[PDB]
Amino acid sequence: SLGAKPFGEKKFIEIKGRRMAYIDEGTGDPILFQHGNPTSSYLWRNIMPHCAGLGRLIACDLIGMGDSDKLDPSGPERYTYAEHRDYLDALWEALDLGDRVVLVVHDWGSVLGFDWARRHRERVQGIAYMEAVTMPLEWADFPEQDRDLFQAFRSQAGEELVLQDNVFVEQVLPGLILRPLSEAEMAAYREPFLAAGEARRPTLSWPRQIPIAGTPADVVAIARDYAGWLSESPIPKLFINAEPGALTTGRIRDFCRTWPNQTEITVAGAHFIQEDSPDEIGAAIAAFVRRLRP
Ligand SMILES: [Ca+2]
Ligand SMILES: [Cl-]
Ligand SMILES: [Cl-]
Repeated sequence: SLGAKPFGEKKFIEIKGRRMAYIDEGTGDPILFQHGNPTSSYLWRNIMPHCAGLGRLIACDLIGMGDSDKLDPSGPERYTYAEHRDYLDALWEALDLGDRVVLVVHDWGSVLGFDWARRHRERVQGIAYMEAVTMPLEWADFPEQDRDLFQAFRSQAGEELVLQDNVFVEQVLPGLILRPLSEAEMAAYREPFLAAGEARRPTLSWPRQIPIAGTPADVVAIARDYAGWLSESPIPKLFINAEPGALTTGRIRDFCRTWPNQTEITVAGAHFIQEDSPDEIGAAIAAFVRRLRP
């Protein structure tokens, strides 16, 4: 069902001298849910219950997000993809995930997750993905309505929009969900970002890291790498397509639809489709996992 209640209890672990928060419920092989910008583990709260008893249900808060510590000192050079990956790699190592992991990814969680999967292919039992960066992007991949704003994030105007005015949390997020969010839902999304300034840095550093039109070169290469790999990997995949969708449409959906050993369903949603179709998404992931774990 829907609802504003978080799933399970937030746990904390020290990683590289910082505290990171995560959900870890149940026993067995992990089903690892990874949020992106500007969300947290909370994004998965109505989806994870569908996987009850099918494995160890894990959802991590990226550094500087959710209940994870902020980086100190924060600035325009902090919260790059490389920095997030260092923290997330270390967190996933510390969680003792074993060698039959199911990944469930979205947004930046998909860049992180696809990259991790490429680097740890022997430990990956299945990949479920939605509204994901399937390959390096181009401006024409962005819906016409969102293109200008993301361009503005990647300019000097970004600090005012995001650090001062919290545009990613307050405008982009609700603007890419079809149903109206409740007071409690927006309160949960707002919470890590209540204060103006550096507290909000992760939500600006992220759009500045998106691999678009060849920049930044490091993230482009990482996505080119996992794009080639995923297009050839026989690892079972679940592609949750969205209507109207937002990111994973047109060219980049044409591309991910070439990936082998892949099941597809379509659900209602724009970008943050977890808020529109959590039961359809959860049911599909649960069925995928059941087939992977007979
Ligand atoms: Ca909306
Ligand atoms: Cl095992
Ligand atoms: Cl972003």
